[PDB]
Amino acid sequence: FLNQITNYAKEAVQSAKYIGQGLSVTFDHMRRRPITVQYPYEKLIPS
Amino acid sequence: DLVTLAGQLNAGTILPETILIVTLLVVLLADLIQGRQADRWTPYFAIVGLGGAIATMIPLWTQPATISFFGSFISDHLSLFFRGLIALSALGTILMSIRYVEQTGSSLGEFMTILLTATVGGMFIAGAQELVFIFVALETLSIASYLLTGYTKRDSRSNEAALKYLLIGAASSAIFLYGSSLLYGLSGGHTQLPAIAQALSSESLGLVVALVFVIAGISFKISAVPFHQWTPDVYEGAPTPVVAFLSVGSKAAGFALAIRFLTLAFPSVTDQWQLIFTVLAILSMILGNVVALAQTSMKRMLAYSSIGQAGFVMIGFVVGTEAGYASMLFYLLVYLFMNLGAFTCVILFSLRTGTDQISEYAGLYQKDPLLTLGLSLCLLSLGGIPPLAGFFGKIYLFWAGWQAGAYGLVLLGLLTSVISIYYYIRVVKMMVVKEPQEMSEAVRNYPEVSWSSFGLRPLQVGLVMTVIATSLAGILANPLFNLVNTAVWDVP
Amino acid sequence: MQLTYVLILAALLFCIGIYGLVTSRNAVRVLMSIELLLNAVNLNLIGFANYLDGQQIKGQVFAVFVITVAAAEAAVGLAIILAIYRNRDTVDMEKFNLLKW
Amino acid sequence: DLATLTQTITFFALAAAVIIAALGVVLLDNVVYSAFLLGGVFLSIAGLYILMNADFVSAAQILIYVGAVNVLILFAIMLVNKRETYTPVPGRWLRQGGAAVVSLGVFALLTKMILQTPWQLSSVPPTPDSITTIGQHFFSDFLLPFELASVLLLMALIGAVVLARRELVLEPEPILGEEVVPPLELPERPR
Amino acid sequence: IDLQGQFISALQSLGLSHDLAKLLWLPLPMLMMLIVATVGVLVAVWLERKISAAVQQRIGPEYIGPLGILAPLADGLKLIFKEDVLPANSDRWLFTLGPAVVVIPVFLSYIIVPFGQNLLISNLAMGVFLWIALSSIAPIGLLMAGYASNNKYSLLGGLRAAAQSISYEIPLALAVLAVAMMSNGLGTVEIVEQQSQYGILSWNVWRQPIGFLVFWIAALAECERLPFDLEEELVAGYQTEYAGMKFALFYLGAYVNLVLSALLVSVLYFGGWSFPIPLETIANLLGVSETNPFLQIAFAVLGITMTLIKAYFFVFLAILLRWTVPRVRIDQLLDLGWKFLLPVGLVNLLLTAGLKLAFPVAFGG
Amino acid sequence: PKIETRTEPMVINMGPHHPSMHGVLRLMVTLDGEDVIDCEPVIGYLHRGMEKIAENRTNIMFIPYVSRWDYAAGMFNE
Amino acid sequence: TVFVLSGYEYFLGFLIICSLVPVLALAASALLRPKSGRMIRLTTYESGMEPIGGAWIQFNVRYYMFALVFVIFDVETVFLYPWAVAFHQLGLLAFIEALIFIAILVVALVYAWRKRALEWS
Ligand SMILES: CCCCCCCCCCCCCCCCCC(=O)OC[C@H](CO[C@@H]1O[C@H](CO[C@H]2O[C@H](CO)[C@H](O)[C@H](O)[C@H]2O)[C@H](O)[C@H](O)[C@H]1O)OC(=O)CCCCCCCCCCCCCCCCC
Ligand SMILES: CCCCCCCCCCCCCCCCCC(=O)OC[C@H](CO[C@@H]1O[C@H](CO[C@H]2O[C@H](CO)[C@H](O)[C@H](O)[C@H]2O)[C@H](O)[C@H](O)[C@H]1O)OC(=O)CCCCCCCCCCCCCCCCC
Ligand SMILES: CCCCCCCCCCCCCCCC(=O)OC[C@H](COP(=O)(O)OC[C@@H](O)CO)OC(=O)CCCCCCCCCCCCCCC
Ligand SMILES: CCCCCCCCCCCCCCCC(=O)OC[C@H](COP(=O)(O)OC[C@@H](O)CO)OC(=O)CCCCCCCCCCCCCCC
Ligand SMILES: CCCCCCCCCCCCCCCC(=O)OC[C@H](COP(=O)(O)OC[C@@H](O)CO)OC(=O)CCCCCCCCCCCCCCC
Ligand SMILES: CCCCCCCCCCCCCCCC(=O)OC[C@H](COP(=O)(O)OC[C@@H](O)CO)OC(=O)CCCCCCCCCCCCCCC
Ligand SMILES: CCCCCCCCCCCCCCCC(=O)OC[C@H](COP(=O)(O)OC[C@@H](O)CO)OC(=O)CCCCCCCCCCCCCCC
Ligand SMILES: CC1=C(/C=C/C(C)=C/C=C/C(C)=C/C=C/C=C(C)/C=C/C=C(C)/C=C/C2=C(C)CCCC2(C)C)C(C)(C)CCC1
Ligand SMILES: CC1=C(C/C=C(\C)CCC[C@H](C)CCC[C@H](C)CCCC(C)C)C(=O)c2ccccc2C1=O
Repeated sequence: FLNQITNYAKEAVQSAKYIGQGLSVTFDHMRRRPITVQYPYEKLIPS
Repeated sequence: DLVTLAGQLNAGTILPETILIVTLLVVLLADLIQGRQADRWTPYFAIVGLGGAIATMIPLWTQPATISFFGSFISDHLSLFFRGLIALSALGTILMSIRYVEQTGSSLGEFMTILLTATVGGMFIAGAQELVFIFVALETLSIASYLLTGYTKRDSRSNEAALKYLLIGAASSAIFLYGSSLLYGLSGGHTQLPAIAQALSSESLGLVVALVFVIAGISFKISAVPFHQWTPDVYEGAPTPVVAFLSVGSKAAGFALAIRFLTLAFPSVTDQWQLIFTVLAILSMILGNVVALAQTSMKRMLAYSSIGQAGFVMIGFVVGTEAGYASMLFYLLVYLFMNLGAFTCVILFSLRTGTDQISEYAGLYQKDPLLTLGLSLCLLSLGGIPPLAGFFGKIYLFWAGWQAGAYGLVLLGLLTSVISIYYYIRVVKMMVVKEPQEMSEAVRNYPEVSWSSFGLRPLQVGLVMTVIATSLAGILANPLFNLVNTAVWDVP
Repeated sequence: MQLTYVLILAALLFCIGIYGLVTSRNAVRVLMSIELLLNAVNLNLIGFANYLDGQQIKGQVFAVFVITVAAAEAAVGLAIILAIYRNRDTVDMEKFNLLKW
Repeated sequence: DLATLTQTITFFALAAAVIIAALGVVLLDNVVYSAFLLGGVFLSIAGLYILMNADFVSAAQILIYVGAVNVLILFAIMLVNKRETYTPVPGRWLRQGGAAVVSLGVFALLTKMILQTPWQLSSVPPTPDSITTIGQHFFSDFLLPFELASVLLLMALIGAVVLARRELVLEPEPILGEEVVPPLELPERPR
Repeated sequence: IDLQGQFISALQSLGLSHDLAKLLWLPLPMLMMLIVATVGVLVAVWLERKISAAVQQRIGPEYIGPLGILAPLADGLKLIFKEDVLPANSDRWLFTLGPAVVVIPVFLSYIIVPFGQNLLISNLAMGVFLWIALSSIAPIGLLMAGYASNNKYSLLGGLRAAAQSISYEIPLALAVLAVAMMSNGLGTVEIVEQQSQYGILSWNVWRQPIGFLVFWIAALAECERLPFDLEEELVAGYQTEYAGMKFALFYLGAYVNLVLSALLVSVLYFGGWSFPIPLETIANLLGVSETNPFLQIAFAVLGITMTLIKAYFFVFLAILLRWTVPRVRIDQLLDLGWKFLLPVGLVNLLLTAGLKLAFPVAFGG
Repeated sequence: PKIETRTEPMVINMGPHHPSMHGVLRLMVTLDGEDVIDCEPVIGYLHRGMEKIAENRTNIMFIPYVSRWDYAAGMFNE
Repeated sequence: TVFVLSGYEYFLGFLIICSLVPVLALAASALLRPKSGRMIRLTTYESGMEPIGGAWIQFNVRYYMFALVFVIFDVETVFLYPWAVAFHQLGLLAFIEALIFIAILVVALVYAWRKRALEWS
């Protein structure tokens, strides 16, 4: 019965580490500049 | 812990109630862990716990009368006698319910939890000095009797009676709570009844209004004549061990609450409610023993017989002598065993056959002699046969009534008993008198004269013990009168 | 602001709860008037602890206990009511005429 | 002079709101309207408790009788909703008149009891706090009801869980007697 | 200094009756707190939009003003101009006053949050009661609007949202109880004073670390950040029936509840109007600080700034964790709530009582 | 409003809007609580009759139609 | 008696101010309507079609059971408030009795958690 409790605790700390990794990649995504264009200020070049 | 705070708390007169609470917790944990397969040691463990709670009152009997929890609980011989009466009711209810609940279809531990909760509430209300404590214990017993009614799981009679009982009980509880708030507002602000009764010698009309508004909710629990409108509908649809507990335990709880509250609250206006109690007893005995002659259902006959026999106890409460309450204490002790046997025989006849109509009772002398023997020996004690203890109670009751000066009450009680013996002898007339080729159907094919299936032996030996007790209490009652009279002189 | 007007209001609320307990045209309004009947005595106890009582207050304790008691009674009453809709088809109180004499 | 004037004005307005909402509960022919007017009764009586002295008792009043009791009442109302025609009974006017004269006699008796019995008013100022003394009284004077309320709520929760179960399983009992008993029923069979 | 005492003295020097002069003083801060609350709501809408744009690598609303800051103001000014539509049912006043019953107590609970020793409205005894018992009313208005909605799916979504909202009231009260036991009081002034006695070493975040997480999870479940109850069993839970006015009222009410929760979490656990260095040492180092207001005004501005950066940090953390953690079902949310926040909250209250009864030196005594 | 809660199975009619990424499909879901018993799909809100287009059409005039058959890739039909 | 406390005029004034504004905003929205109300064809919200199914909800028990356990634990929390308020000079017997109270309600929570008292399957 205790092994299920340890497995639940391992799943909880793994979910907490996944939440922390999601927060880390979300904080990483704020460093890059936006890659969008403005209209009608930055029009695309027709091929 | 500290010795001074434990000495000032005085938690030594509470031990059987804590033993019953621990027993309730162990029963609930065993029902939660194991489940339905552990229904063979749990009621025996509850019987062992009830015996251990009723056996530890012997060191509590030879103790000085002290107050506990800063003037909240009072421990006397009367409260111990009422607690032993409630425990002897609950143990017989368990012994009659062990087979009945598992024949119904529900789990036994969920019923035994509420039964032990009602037993703890009755043991707490057997004292109940404090006003908020009175209200909490009374509503605990009320919620217990609410939840024990709807146990049949969508059978229409119990859920149709439980709503009417909930309506009448909520109305009576609101009336009693308004009267309790009025009685709190009439005094200076005190809640203890010796502190309330000291400053209530002014003879105001609000005192009479609060007395009527409290005695309405009290007489709902005693179920006298003006609030008997719930019981002929309740007692038929409710299950039989539930109503077997409610016919004796709640009645003794209401009697103890009435005695203790009126004694500790009104030693000044006794003649105002003495005439009211004479009117209530005169109407109640007449209405019960006149209505119960025409009913054709056996359970409704016992229901109206309960109302007809509850009025005899009021004759001992009308009088002001010290021998009046001793008659009530002896009559309740006899009526416990009488109602226990009369409910056990009806439970056996309804579990072995099914329905329990009166005209179906023919043909019991040849199938099972022990069941009709116990039913006859219990109904003859309920009628007043002089070899049995009910006559020994009624003689002391009429002697106290003729000694104190109540001639018409004793005359009306004798007249209503002479009227009531005609329908008290009717079940015996259906049982032991009817010849062959006269009985109705479903009697001629009785398959189970022997009992060997799932604990029918405690149900048999409980009826045997009840028959032996009601046969030996009639001719041998010498220590019983002393044990009753040693617990009545403390009441002023 | 006097105690007499509060007592008159509590008595009028008690009579309104009595009438809504009697007629009610339903079975849930019976319980809703039962809450009014207990709120009248709650007003009575609060006014008594406000006017008559001094330092050691206890009517407020009794009112809190009455509120908890009425919440438990409301839970028990709704548990009683919710089985009637499972068993019976109707909800009217006047149709329950099975348990006769 | 001004503060007592506005206090009496708010007291009379709250009392009039109590009267009109208690009439609208029992006179309107709809259940949700009576439930919402009962919630208005709870809010008005909470303001009336705020007005005189009560703060913690009024906060428990708001919390319980708004967030839990009224929500459970609205849940039981929205769960039990079916259109049915109320049939005309042969006698209801004499019953309504009897209930009206009983309520009027009870009101007159209570009014005579209030106007007859005097009261002893105190001239002491109340305490600025109202949670410390009651928190001291739960373990000195009122000790055993503090645990009996817990045992009562335990019994009520157990009984409501028993009465509220679905019972999807179906298992027959072994036969004991002649007539077979249905599962979760009563052995007492009607005629 | 005392602006109220100076105003009372000026009105007494003008000549009045000391009652009607003191009567009308309260509505000016009573409307000032409301208008700065709407200012904070217009801040938080633009902040949530631009931060949700910056997370997903794009730009928020532009071409409306300098950087689009007038877009919440333009939305609130446009949504009150739309045509109020009504469905084919009865009880139009009930359908109107349902969102009013929702919007009244959450707006009413602004008398609890402080901003300093004097910059607050009411601190009588029990402001946590006036928050909890007033925030527990909105399920009644939600069920009323669901009954007046006259739909099969919107009523079921309102029932599911009400059952989700009423379940997170009990750990929300137990986490308040775990701090009120240590602070031996129910008012926020004593709670913030026991934290502002010392600096970092008297914060309640280091004393009760499990209760802060339980309170934060309960607040995120109550203000409907992680539970998406606005794909809700056909399209939405309690939507697709109102007009622009009632939807604007619900949107501003949700943002008021978010702002009030983000203030109250920091006030009860971290503590606005606080500094890592105690103010007594700075007052002894600078000069004499007992009557001179030139440093006291700057200290009040610094306390308001600390409360505002704490509220902005909690708002940014909540709207960053909205799109960080994935969406979970409402059944799994109720299961994790009733199986996590209640037992660890009860044993946290038990260990709090044990640590208070064991060593009453560093706790409230 | 007339919402009479009875003990009959509830028929959930999912409309053909589907405003997340899906097209037109009328789903009628019959259930009795927190499960799914029956499901009925109804189509017919995007049928354009392509087989009648190719009755009188050559290979050079059928290329945009056969590319507008499926709007995911299109070049497999081409 | 006299009404002396910490103050309640702020609560009543803020209630009056916060209750005057929503009906004022609704009156402003009714005044600045484009034309009027009273839509000629009143229709309820269905996604794409006409109502073909039925206006009935399946009888459930999950909401009532959740509100039942909510009121049972709310009246526990109400009783748990003043023990935590008055825990400054009271002692240890009150802590023992509150531990007994908490253990009894934890046994109640275990009884509600073991059987099917709350299950949204
Ligand atoms: C991401 C989320 C973002 C959030 C949004 C962020 C952007 C917005 C941030 C803005 C800042 C937020 C609001 C600041 C905090 C709230 C402060 C407030 O409400 O605070 C309320 C304040 C009142 O607070 C304090 O109130 C005190 C009175 O307190 C008393 O009353 C209080 C109750 O009000 C408490 O009970 C307190 O205990 C009790 O002592 C005094 O008045 C103090 O001076 C005052 O600071 O209201 C006032 O400021 C008074 C109201 C204006 C009145 C004008 C003054 C009157 C004119 C005087 C002119 C005198 C002219 C004569 C001059 C003489 C010439 C010789
Ligand atoms: C075209 C439209 C034109 C519009 C015209 C409108 C003009 C008028 C509005 C302008 C407002 C902005 C101007 C800023 C004024 C700030 C004054 C201030 O804070 O005044 C301070 C006083 C201090 O109050 C007194 O402070 C005393 C000292 O206590 C202080 O110090 C103590 C030290 O232990 C404690 O910490 C205590 O909590 C703390 O308050 C006591 O508290 C007294 O009770 C109290 O009277 O507050 C007061 O009276 C209350 C003052 C309320 C001001 C709240 C506004 C928010 C502040 C602006 C935001 C900060 C921005 C600063 C920008 C700078 C950037 C570098
Ligand atoms: C400086 C302050 C920083 C405070 C940040 C904390 C706020 C985060 C709260 C999370 C909100 C979302 C909850 C969703 C959670 C979610 O959806 O998954 C919860 C997840 C559920 O998993 P399952 O569904 O497998 O579990 C139920 C099943 O097992 C059924 O048997 O596991 C949990 O129950 C464990 C919870 C741990 C949660 C940990 C949260 C804290 C993580 C961050 C710790 C930070 C430490 C910082 C140190 C500097
Ligand atoms: C979750 C399970 C809950 C089960 C109940 C818990 C039982 C635990 C404690 C036993 C209570 C009895 C102690 C007497 C047993 C006994 O006699 O002990 C001895 C002593 C009482 O001694 P006296 O002072 O009466 O001395 C007798 C001697 O003088 C004679 O030699 O009790 C204590 O020390 C009191 C402190 C116990 C701690 C406080 C307990 C009282 C509060 C408990 C709650 C009471 C209400 C319960 C009913 C609702
Ligand atoms: C004033 C009068 C008071 C009288 C009260 C009576 C007191 C004596 C009653 C004893 C008869 C009961 C046992 C007979 C029953 C008996 O003899 O039949 C045996 C009984 C029935 O077993 P079965 O035969 O069904 O066994 C299963 C079969 O299928 C296999 O053969 O099984 C038991 O062992 C039950 C457990 C009894 C457990 C006894 C309690 C354990 C000790 C508990 C310590 C409690 C401390 C206090 C509580 C904290
Ligand atoms: C301990 C303190 C409390 C004691 C209070 C006494 C309570 C009453 C006695 C009950 C104890 C249990 C008996 C269970 C009986 C038991 O379990 O079965 C014992 C046995 C029945 O079972 P067997 O052992 O025959 O069954 C073996 C099976 O395997 C066959 O199927 O004897 C019987 O025939 C009993 C007949 C009822 C006899 C009842 C007599 C009661 C004593 C009456 C004394 C009368 C004195 C009269 C003077 C005029
Ligand atoms: C933008 C403009 C908007 C309009 C302005 C708003 C005006 C509002 C206030 C008027 C200002 C003048 C009066 C205040 C100034 C004033 O005179 O008050 C002062 C007065 C007494 O205060 P103190 O006792 O501090 O004052 C006397 C002391 O100085 C010494 O004794 O306070 C009260 O009477 C409190 C009343 C609360 C009454 C209990 C609350 C009732 C709440 C009921 C909740 C009901 C819910 C119902 C639900 C259906
Ligand atoms: C003196 C003064 C001043 C100044 C100010 C300042 C200096 C401020 C600053 C400060 C700041 C600037 C603040 C802010 C902050 C915020 C933030 C920054 C947040 C965010 C973050 C997050 C939420 C995250 C999360 C996490 C976790 C929790 C885990 C791990 C990972 C991470 C980290 C991601 C002024 C001019 C105004 C004026 C008045 C006076
Ligand atoms: C459980 C069981 C037992 C065990 C039950 C025995 C121990 C008898 C239990 C009787 C109890 C102990 C009687 C209790 C006596 C009370 C003290 C009486 C007081 C109440 C009176 C007022 C009625 C059997 O002996 C048995 C025998 C044959 C077939 C099946 C079974 C069987 O299933």
